[PDB]
Amino acid sequence: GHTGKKLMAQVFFGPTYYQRLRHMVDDKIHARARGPVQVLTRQPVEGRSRD
DNA sequence: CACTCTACCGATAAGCAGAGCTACCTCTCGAT
Repeated sequence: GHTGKKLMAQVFFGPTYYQRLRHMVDDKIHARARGPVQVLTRQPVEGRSRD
């Protein structure tokens, strides 16, 4: 596509049935600087959903 | 001086109970 030149190799090409799986990156991405701690250990809490 | 007859510590298993069982991560759901 960049040059319009043919590819030296031919490409296996055609329809195939593909699935959209439940795993999406913006449901997983997570970062923590500081945030909440456990009352008993004062160590950071567990889980994306709790910071 | 040839006998048993019992108090020893070996060396046996011998039976047992418990101690342990990859790393990190996601989400939903129920009970207190």
